[PDB]
Amino acid sequence: LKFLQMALWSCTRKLKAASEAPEEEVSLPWVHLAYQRFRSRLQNFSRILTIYPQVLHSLMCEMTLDAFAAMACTEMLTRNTLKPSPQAWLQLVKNLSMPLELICSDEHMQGSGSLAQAVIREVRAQWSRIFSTALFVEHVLLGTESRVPELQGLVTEHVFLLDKCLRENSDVKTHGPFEAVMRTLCECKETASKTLSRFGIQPCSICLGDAKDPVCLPCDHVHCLRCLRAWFASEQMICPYCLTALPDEFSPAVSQAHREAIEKHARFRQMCNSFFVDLVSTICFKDNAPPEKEVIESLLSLLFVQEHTKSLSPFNDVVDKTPVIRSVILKLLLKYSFHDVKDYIQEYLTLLKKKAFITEDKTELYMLFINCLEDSILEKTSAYSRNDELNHLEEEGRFLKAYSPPANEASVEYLQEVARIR
Amino acid sequence: CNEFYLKTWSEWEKNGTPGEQRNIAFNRLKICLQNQEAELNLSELDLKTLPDLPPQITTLEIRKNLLTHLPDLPPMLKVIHAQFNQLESLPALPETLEELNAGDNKIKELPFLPENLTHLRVHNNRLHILPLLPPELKLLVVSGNRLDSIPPFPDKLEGLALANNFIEQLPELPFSMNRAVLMNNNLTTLPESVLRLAQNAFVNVAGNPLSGHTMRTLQQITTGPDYSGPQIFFSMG
Amino acid sequence: VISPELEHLDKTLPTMNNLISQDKRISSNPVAKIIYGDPVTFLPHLPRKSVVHCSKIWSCRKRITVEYLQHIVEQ
Ligand SMILES: [Zn+2]
Ligand SMILES: [Zn+2]
Repeated sequence: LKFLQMALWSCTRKLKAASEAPEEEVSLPWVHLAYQRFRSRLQNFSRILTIYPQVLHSLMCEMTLDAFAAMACTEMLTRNTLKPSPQAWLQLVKNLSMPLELICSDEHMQGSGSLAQAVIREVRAQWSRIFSTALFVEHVLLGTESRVPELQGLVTEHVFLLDKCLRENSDVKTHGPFEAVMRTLCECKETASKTLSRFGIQPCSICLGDAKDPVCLPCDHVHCLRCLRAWFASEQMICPYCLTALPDEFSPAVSQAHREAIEKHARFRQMCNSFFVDLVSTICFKDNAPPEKEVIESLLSLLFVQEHTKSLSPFNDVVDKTPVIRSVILKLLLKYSFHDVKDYIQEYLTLLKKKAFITEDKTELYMLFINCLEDSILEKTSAYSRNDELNHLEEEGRFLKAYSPPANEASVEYLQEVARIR
Repeated sequence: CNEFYLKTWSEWEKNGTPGEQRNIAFNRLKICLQNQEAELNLSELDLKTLPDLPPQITTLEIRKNLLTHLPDLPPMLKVIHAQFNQLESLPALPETLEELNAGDNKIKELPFLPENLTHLRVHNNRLHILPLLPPELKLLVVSGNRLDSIPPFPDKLEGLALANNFIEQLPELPFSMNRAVLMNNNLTTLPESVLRLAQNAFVNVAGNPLSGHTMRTLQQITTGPDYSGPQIFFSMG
Repeated sequence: VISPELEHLDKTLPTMNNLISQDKRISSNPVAKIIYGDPVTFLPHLPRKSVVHCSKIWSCRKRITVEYLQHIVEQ
């Protein structure tokens, strides 16, 4: 109650200071006006303290208590990482996300002074870091617990290493933090692979995937049974990866230890991939400003193995046997204004179409773009107000008036015209 | 120096961290040193570092350990089976090296291959380019690497493996060949000479984006049974 | 009884669409040729140069809604 008094008092002082004239006396009416103007900020502060009352102890002309509460929370989360238990910390992080992200919203803090802005500048780095770590927990740690508990301790350690690689600069929309997170996730995967099998885990030297129905040998290299059946043709049962001297009487079978190991590493890779996808979507592709050039270039370089396509992933160990195309990064980039991202999208289209994954009759690929572009517009348009809806309809009329027409191919501006016209 | 060699091994032993069956290693090393056995073993003992081991050995298994680096290799250590160490690169290969296996290591560049290297196995390293090959290289296994180019092949390239690499074009495989494996490379086109080989060479090119016309060419040539060439394969499933 | 039928609509609906579109009652109508087939066969004015001047890029599309999501979840 004292802190809410201090907040509404500072709001009232600020509001009265703009009374068109000196503020000789602060009467009661202004208290209602301040409440009406700063209602959301105060309610959010109350919610914060309800979620994490301890913040009070951390606290002990301008409205700043909400930002100080947010800073206290991010500190009593960076220090209380995974306490009392990973689920309770994750759940606290999650609950606070909404009010903290509100406080880190520029519209929510319209008119904020220089102190509030300076606080929020750092609160945003802290929150982005805390959220990256929370997603790493939620996906890799918790899942590791049930599916692959042998690794739960190692992932716990890497949780804190993630917090530290984001500590200084936690804006993963930049290059350094994004590359650092990727380095961390690759080191975690490699170490987990070494844990699940101290001979490691390597893919079938025949199919270059992980050895479905694993068949180990006196040299411990792993292959698939079906691959060894096809391999067993004649005079060439001796492994390729090793050229071992084969006692011709050898006849293989399934070694359980490796199938369980591979299952564990596949669950691990799936969780790390889900973490990277969720980080990109929630953190990297969040702002009302598009990420830098180097981050997007790196993402597009990852989607293609040097070509073969794969799901959005930092690991060069999963691949779509057939050249599958998926809409993820297109849907993310289109969140922003097409005018900024068009060159990224055309580079993506040309890089797919560079005889890399598609050959001809690409009418279905273009429909993917056409639908993604249409989604962006629908996504934006459903946000518009009714007066904004009428203005938009006028702008579309003016575009239809302005539109007038190379062949044998399309471009992302042309496909965007097609989407808009549709 | 035998006293100093086992002494240094006991000294590294005092560094014995969890998992390291250094006791078993130390007995094996000392017996070999005093009996001057031509062979040593260190397999599966989860070692992370190697002191200098007896010189007069001509064979060694250090597989399934966790080393990240090797000391000088004895001049006589002809035969190494070092599969699954964590070596980030290979120190000096001695004069008489006749066989090496370096599977699942972390090497990225090899030292020079001696003249007597009748066999090499360096699978699953992270190499990008290979040193020169000797004329007597009866075997090269370089699969698992990231090689974008491949140096010439010697007189007697009997055995070859190249899977998981990035080789795009292959030097001429002479009649010395009897067992070729060349899958999942960057192969643009590979010569017809692979046909001239004997009637018993296994030749696989699966997983490659080879010239569709080159495959159709090789079918046209082989289905013209006039050739007494080897057994050639292109994919399985 | 019904669920088995709805499960297979992806297959069963193209069959009925074809049988209707190919009927003499309809196949001589241009609107049907526009809805079901490719009008390029019977419209000469239609450009054919740019991949964007195809028939599918100018085809219908699944309107995303809450109810469609609900159905998909149920499935
Ligand atoms: Zn396989
Ligand atoms: Zn082997």
